[PDB]
Amino acid sequence: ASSTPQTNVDSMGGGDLTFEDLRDIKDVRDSGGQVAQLMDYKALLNFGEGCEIHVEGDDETKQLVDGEPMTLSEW
Amino acid sequence: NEAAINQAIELHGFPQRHVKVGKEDGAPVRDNDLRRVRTIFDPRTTDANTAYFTGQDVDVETLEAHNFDYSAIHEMDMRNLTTALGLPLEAGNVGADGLGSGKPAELRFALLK
Repeated sequence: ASSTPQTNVDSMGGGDLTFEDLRDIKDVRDSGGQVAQLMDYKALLNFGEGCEIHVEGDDETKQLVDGEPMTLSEW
Repeated sequence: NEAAINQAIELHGFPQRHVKVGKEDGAPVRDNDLRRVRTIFDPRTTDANTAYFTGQDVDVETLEAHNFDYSAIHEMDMRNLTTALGLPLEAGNVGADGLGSGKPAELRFALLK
């Protein structure tokens, strides 16, 4: 096979979106009301329960970081 | 919308008495004549079991209480406000069908939490 994509990727040089379009997204977001609350609920459903970091073989990573033992997950 | 409902209840929530005096195409009645009729039919001095005796050319009409669904307007206003402030509708003392139970309820209370 090959080390570069040999298929093309359907965009360069244009005629995808402007700073004006980016500021329209900002306007919808800051305008409040029902649309903004629904898309905030969407963000809360996807990302609102927070997170956990897992390293596989974390115990093997034990190293003195600054005169104290840490695993990579602890770091 | 709250102020509009309050003003509308005063004007339209209660019946009002309309006394019509004179025959149609009859003799005209003037303001000073109506002052004496006003004295007879005054809602201030009227009691619940008053009876009226008249000739044929006095009509005691009623402006009815005109129906509008102020309850539905309140629910709509409260839904808009609660959804805008991100509270569940129940915080506004307003209920909704189907949303009070099961996985629908679980989702909305999970969203709040």
